[PDB]
Amino acid sequence: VQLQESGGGLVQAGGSLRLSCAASGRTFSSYAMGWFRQAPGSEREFVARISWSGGSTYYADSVKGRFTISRDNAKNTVYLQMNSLKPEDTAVYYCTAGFALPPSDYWGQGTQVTVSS
Amino acid sequence: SGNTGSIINNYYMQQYQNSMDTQLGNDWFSKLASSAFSGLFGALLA
Amino acid sequence: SGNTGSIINNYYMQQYQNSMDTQLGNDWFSKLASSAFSGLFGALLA
Amino acid sequence: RILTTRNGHTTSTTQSSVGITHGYATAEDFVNGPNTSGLETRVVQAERFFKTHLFDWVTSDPFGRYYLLELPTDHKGVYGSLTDSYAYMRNGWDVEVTAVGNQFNGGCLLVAMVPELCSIEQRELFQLTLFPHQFINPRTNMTAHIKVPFVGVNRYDQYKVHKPWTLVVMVVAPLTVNTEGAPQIKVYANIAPTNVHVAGEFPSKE
Amino acid sequence: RILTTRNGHTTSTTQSSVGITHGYATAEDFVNGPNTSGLETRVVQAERFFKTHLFDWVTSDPFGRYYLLELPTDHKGVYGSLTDSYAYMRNGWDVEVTAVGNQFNGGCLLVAMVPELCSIEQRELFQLTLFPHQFINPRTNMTAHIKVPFVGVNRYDQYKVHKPWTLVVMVVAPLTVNTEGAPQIKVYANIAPTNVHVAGEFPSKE
Amino acid sequence: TTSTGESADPVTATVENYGGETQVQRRHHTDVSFILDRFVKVTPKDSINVLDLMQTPSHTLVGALLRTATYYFADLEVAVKHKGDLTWVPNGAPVAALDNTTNPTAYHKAPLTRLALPYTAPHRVLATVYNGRPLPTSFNYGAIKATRVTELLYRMKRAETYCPRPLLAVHPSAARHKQKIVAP
Amino acid sequence: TTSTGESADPVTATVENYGGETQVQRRHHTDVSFILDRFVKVTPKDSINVLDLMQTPSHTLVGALLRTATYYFADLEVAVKHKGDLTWVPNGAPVAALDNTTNPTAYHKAPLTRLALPYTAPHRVLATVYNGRPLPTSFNYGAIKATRVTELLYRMKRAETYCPRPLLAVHPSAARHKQKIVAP
Amino acid sequence: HFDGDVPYVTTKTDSDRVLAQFDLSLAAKHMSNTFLAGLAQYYTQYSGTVNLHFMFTGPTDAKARYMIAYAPPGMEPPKTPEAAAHCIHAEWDTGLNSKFTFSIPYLSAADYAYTASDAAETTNVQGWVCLFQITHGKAEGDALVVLASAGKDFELRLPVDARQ
Amino acid sequence: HFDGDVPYVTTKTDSDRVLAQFDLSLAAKHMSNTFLAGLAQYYTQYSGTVNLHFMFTGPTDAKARYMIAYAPPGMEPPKTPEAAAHCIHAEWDTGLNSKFTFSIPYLSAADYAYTASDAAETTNVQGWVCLFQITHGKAEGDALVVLASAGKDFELRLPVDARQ
Repeated sequence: VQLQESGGGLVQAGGSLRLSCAASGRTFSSYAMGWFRQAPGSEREFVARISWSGGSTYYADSVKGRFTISRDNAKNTVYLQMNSLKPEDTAVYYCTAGFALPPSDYWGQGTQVTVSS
Repeated sequence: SGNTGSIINNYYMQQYQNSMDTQLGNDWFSKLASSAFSGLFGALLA
Repeated sequence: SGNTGSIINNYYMQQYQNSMDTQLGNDWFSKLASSAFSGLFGALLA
Repeated sequence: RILTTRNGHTTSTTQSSVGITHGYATAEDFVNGPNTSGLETRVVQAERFFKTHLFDWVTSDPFGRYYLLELPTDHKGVYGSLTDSYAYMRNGWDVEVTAVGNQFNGGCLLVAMVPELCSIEQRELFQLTLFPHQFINPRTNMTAHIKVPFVGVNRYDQYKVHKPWTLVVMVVAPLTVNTEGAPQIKVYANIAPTNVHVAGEFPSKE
Repeated sequence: RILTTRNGHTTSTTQSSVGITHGYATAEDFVNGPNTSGLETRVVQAERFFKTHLFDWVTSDPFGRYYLLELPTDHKGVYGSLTDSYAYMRNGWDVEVTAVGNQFNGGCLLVAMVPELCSIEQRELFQLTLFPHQFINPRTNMTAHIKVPFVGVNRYDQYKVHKPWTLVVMVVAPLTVNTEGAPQIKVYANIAPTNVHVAGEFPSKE
Repeated sequence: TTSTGESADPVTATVENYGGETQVQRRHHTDVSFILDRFVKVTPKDSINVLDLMQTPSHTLVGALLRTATYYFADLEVAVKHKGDLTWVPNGAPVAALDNTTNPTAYHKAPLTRLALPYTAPHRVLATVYNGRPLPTSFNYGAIKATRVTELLYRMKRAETYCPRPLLAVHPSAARHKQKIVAP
Repeated sequence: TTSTGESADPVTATVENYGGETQVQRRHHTDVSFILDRFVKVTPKDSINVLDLMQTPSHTLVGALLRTATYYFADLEVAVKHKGDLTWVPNGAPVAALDNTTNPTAYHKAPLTRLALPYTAPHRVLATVYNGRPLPTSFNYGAIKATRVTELLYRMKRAETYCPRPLLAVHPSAARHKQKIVAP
Repeated sequence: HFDGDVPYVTTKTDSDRVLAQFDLSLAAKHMSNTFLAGLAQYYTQYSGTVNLHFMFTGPTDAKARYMIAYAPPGMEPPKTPEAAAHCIHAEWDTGLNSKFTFSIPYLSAADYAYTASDAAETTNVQGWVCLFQITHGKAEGDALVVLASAGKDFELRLPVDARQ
Repeated sequence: HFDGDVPYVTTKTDSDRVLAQFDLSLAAKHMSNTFLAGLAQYYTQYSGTVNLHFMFTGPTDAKARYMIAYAPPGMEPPKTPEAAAHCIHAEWDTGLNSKFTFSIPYLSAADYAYTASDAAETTNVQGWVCLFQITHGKAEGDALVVLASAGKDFELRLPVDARQ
């Protein structure tokens, strides 16, 4: 079971990005989905979550209200819509699958995102 | 009592190798854990 | 049992020198080899 | 009034309970009949609970609202596979139904295990108490619990073409919130087979 | 030399038979271990034969022709469903292999139950008799029959990621028809589990 | 198995409820006296080192398991690698005493030197946490001095613990804590 | 002595058939526990070495006789020549543990250092061959670390073997295998 | 330990009845604050039962009914109570007694299991435990605090210093 | 192990009745694949009997009669059954029972004999064993598989690691 991030790139402050993650190898509608971010030199931190039903979510405080997570079980993919981007948000964004309240296991390779100012 | 592998008596008196305890006049937690209630509180069926 | 040459007791408790076995609830091949048939299957003559 | 029910490795616990209602008999009849030539066997691992949703009980439901549930139902556990691996089965049902509002809700429900239920008439519901039952009165209990044996014109039945038991849940009094109760009450069921026996292995699909 | 083997409701009969070979022990070890907390259960209906094809044994096969069969295999009966409904299983194997030419065929076969079979070397086949076995010599017997217990580093095994036993059939002498024998011999197997035990029900797909 | 949670009385349900069977336990490895008897490293100071069990790092196996009890008692074994002559002093003795060979002194013998020391404190039992950040000066086994000490170890004997306290593990970021385990 | 070969029942004919007499046997040297108890060399790795019996060469006397049993059990004795402090770790413990002196650690004492280690694996009995080329990570006695390890030896104790497997000799090209035998 | 860093889980009204779901391991994030998972980090292996305690905190006019279940390894854990009803499970509701206690069995191939979670382990070896909310009377916004402690047969061995 | 790398020897029709002939040693090429010669390489010396098992594979309409014989050292081994008939030998034929078992005696000056074969040894010290085909009914192209295993009194001592 393998994940692939996408939608990364470069942007300037106040911009927006939509990250895309595709899942493969097993039922995507049975898994919770979430994002992690590792800012360079800091340890990697948590971002956001979506339950398999798409009903429930949770957001890291710093990203709370700026970002919106959504999944498509039909399209076998999950989305993080990044809004009001801030130079702190520069990091590699890992797509994660999983069962647990935090999604944890089954990580993608992550995509690079650099917002500039 | 602790980690000790000698099957032969210690060469030095008990009074030297260790400090001698005194008296005056797992104890609590094992006596606590042994009283745990394993039962069913309500009537059993089948 | 193995290769051991000490005629005197081991200095350390059996509990340390070795791992302690437990129980639950050449064995097979010697009991197999002991059942080998050494006889003659047919009548003997002379 | 605490009651703990254990089937297999599964359990259920109810702090508000009126007890158990044993339908039609306390214990199963003779299992080993002349018709199976003694080739029947008991399946131990099949006896355990499984959960299903019934409906949502709301104030708008008048008297007479009823919900049929036929047993056995579609089952994805071990008990379901048996139905595909054996041409003859029998079992008793241990049924439990749970509707949780708070104690300030009002109205009442009647749950019953009705053998051979086909098109019961509207007037016939007034006599529905003839079958094994318990009332769910939110004033008192959140739980109804019923145990019934295997009934049928045969000693073993084929669950493809025949469903002997039908769980039915009827509204005897409509819900009332009175502003302190739950706005609506959801009804679930926790059901386990009992005394399952099987015979006559099928071949496989391959 | 008539022998009748009954497992469950299924049987097999062989008029030319050399007897049974009991591998590694006469009877199963302790079933109830500390690791399952006593939640294991025995499945009675799962013990019975099932048949599978091995290969076709022809004159062209030289010495060293071998056929691996790993156990358990894909099984569409009750025994197959268990593997999907229980996360831990154990069982012994009662294996029977049948190659029928007529008594005028020649050559010989060696069948063996080899625990933990991974990439046996060509030279290693000369010592293959170390494992439980019987010779199939068309001069004498059409049938080989082997009984072996459950072996493994665990008391219960997970048959998804581990197959403890591997049935292997090797040609010790090549076939010869001599004009009065069968032109080729087909090899089949009739296998039944024994002493099956399971634990740890999975959830279902629904 | 239902009960009143507010009671705080311990309630241990068992597998026999749904039809299991409880197995046999062997707890030797969690025994207090057993688990705490072994050497743990302490970063020394060049000359004078006060023997104190709280100097052990909090994350070490001996350090952590120590700090989970408010009130602890035990003897002490030390293993020291030093230059010169290692001089030991009992609790509450002046610092000026460490310079006297009359006090217990172990002449240098390679590779290192192991001693066994009694519990010398006046208090009936010592404490890991004291309400009065600092801990009172009277908690110590004494001090040792040498020309220089390269390594220092503590080994507790006859350990006894009282009034347990929180013991924390590492908090994972993901759903599990994944470490690389020894594999061939 | 004729019988049915297909039976697989063991049949041992004796010299008394043609009039010989069977002699007395003393098999001590082929006893499993006896023959497998001795040191065998393993090529170490500079720092971390996972203790594993399958690292022994297959042609060595201890290596070969080991691999002839699917399921084996035994304790372990190691003999190590190393620099620095040899640190041992039990089975299934994190690799980050080997850096703690609290874990068993043997300070360097020339020429070498011998330890005795218990059977630490969770599995009731280990295996030489596993069906699942790789063997599961849970088969090991733990690992040892030192600044550098020059030599490493394994000695099995209380060995027990199960379910034998092929044992191969060297295949001669000529009619015999001719080696130079020690002679004066 | 749960989301929002609170030691309780609140009743929810929606199509989603999964109240909380987590690995069975002593290295889990949920267990991380417990004392029981406190000792684990100093030992390699364990066996035996781990007990969970549930205490319903809501007001006297609110009633709910819950399900705890054990999902053994080898298959994805259940996302619905009807799917979980085939596992080993218990079910209880609120009433005079506020507390329920459930013993999670030790069920594994090998007689012992590692405390730590190996980095090469994608899916938990010991399986999951799942906590569901069957239904709730008027229980919106009411809290269920959960506790964990060793069982009768819980056994822990092979001390090791892992740092941490 | 035999020519063509097959563990059997086929009946032959010609003036040559020698079916198979080889040294008695545990270093022989024929023995090389056996388990018995597997242990030998780890021990210097042995004594006792080595059993050979013969199983006739041919069809029910073919009959043959065989001779196994032991040729002690000091003289060239026999090339004809009539020459071998003076040695220690056995003789059997095919029938209902398919298997024959023959014990090769341990006969030597010294109470033990080396497992390995010294390079300065031109002729085997333990002599030879010879397998002959007396005659065969209609047995052309029919196989005789042979096996080897330790006897009752077989004893093996002095472990050594020879590489190999």
